[PDB]
Amino acid sequence: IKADHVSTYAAFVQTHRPTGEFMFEFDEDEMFYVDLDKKETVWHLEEFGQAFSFEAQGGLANIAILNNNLNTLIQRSNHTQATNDPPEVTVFPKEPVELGQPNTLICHIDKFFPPVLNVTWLCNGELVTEGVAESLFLPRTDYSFHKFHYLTFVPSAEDFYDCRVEHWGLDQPLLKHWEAQ
Amino acid sequence: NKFDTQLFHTITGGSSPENYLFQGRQECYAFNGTQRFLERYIYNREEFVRFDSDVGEFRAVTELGRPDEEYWNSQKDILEEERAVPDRMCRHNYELGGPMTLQRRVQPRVNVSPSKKGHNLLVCHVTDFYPGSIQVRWFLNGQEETAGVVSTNLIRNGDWTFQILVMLEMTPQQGDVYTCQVEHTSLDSPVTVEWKAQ
Repeated sequence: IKADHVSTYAAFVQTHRPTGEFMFEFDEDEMFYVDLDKKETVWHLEEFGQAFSFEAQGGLANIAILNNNLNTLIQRSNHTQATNDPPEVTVFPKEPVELGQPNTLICHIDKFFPPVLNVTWLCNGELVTEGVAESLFLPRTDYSFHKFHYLTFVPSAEDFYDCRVEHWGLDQPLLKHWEAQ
Repeated sequence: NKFDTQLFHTITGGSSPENYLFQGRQECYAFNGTQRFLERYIYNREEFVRFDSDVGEFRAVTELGRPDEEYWNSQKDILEEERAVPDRMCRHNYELGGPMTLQRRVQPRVNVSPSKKGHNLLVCHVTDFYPGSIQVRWFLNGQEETAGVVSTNLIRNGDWTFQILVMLEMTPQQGDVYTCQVEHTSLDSPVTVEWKAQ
């Protein structure tokens, strides 16, 4: 559009899986969201939380409003379901890899629709249960989605990792290899 | 110091396994000291109607938008609320959020490594900075190098930090000094880190 900066509330609502999301971003970075169960605003960086606030109801209301709009467009669309757009996946570390030295692996899952998606990390082929975090489902300009999972870890030559992904646009579950190159 | 909020509209008409999805966007753009508002209403990946404040009223993007653009553009009390946003919510939140956003400046960290085995590359890995705008340059015995230079796209870490990688293809002669230099707003002064090619 030619702007210096873009601040956008982005919300979605669907029958499946994660049934609703309400968030706000600054130049593409999620700043806060409304947790629809806890009913509270979560700030992305805590230093944010100590300066600004947002009235959570403003988020629950917009959700209710989007379900009405969902119903109204299931009806008028003639029940059109979208084709399954498959994820493209990259995995990279947060810092220049240094052996024996604590780091964070990032898995960026991109260009997909809809935001119904299973993701797990594997270390030497085994499911990893701790040291693990995840982004919200993030909005995209072309109306597809992206997401980030994180794994904190100690880089080592004796070890490989995979981001393991599952989505209706994939025949098979998708794995991305990464190892101390 | 509370963030400002708009409600989306509630259309009349509420009047692989199955999945339906509804999306909305309420986006504020900020060109040199100004504010443009776009409100978008999307059904599975398909924007079908939109309010652009430049335009000034609703524009059906798709034939599914007709029942909305026509209804809502005879409804001026609603059409004015969309008209006032650029100078209420957009401007409120912009300058409110400023000191931790526009003013947010986190310094890059810089690492330089070879890549001769597996050509002959040198890798300038720049990590943990905000904001995305940055400039990474390569120098050979003081002289800038354009040729043989591949910078990745800008990489978004997802946690309010970016990283970027700029490599240079090279062939060290003898007493050669290669320098990678980084220009970023977080820095009063551009940062440099060297490779001695003895």
